[PDB]
Amino acid sequence: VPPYDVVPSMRPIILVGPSLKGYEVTDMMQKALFDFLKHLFDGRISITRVTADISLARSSLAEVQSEIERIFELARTLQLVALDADTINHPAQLSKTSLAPIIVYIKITSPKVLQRLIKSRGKSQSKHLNVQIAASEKLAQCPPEMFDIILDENQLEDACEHLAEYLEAYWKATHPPS
Amino acid sequence: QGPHMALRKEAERQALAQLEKAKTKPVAFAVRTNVGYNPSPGDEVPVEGVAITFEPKDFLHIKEKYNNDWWIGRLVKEGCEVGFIPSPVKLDSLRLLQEQ
Amino acid sequence: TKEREKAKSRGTFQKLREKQQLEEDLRGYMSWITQGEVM
Repeated sequence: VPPYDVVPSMRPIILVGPSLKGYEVTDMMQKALFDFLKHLFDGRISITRVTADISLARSSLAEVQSEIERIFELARTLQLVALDADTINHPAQLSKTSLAPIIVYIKITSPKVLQRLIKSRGKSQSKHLNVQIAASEKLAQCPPEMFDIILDENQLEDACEHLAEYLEAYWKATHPPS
Repeated sequence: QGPHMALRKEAERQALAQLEKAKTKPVAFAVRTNVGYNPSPGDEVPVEGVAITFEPKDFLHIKEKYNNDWWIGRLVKEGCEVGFIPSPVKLDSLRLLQEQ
Repeated sequence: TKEREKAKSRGTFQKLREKQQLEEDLRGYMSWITQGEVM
């Protein structure tokens, strides 16, 4: 085990799991958080789509490394980098990587609330009921300190303010005063 | 005593002048610590005391490489300042010197 | 007495404030879906 393992200069924010990605439940609630940060830290952020399955470090080894070293180039100018990754749903899904994401834990506090949100998205989401509550139960069993930001607030103003100060404070630790 | 204190007191101020202009030099890369460190008297820092000490899983904004025994960077933390980061071959040599 | 020797002997109050607590979660998290899919 070497002591030093090459991370980017600015860790990319990972928005994980109200439920499984690939559905109307998960992504649209995450689409609130790419909407918030796009103009809250506007001028100090780089928000990008991650199409390649970066958990493999299926997508080939040249495609993933190209997306790996892109994020190495995105965090080069001391700017906040955000990732719109669709394959990523778990902390251990990216434990082995040298990216070290600021894993942001969107939590619905009760599973009864979530299954009411699945019925409201339509019957085309009702065909996927128990598969969605499965991985959110996994993340409810996941340890809290293995994440970085744990969000359980219902108002967008509440969880995003909790989001805003934690991304401003990390901007201060990455930018010491003169 | 007298003959040794002329080179062994300017080598600190040559490294502190290496330390004082390094605070504006850009961040080269950053690493993830897999061990911890505390600076000792026998660690032989060119500037005694100004080096940093970290715990496990920390992040070091490596500004630059001081010599083959030390780097220059800072722990990524509010209020913390630039210090001396040991290179891994020096962290290996600080393990061998304890056994012998 | 009847406020704490009918309902406290029952426990309807926890049932009522739960459903209100879910009512804040329904209104809370529906708005993010409401905000997200249009933007």
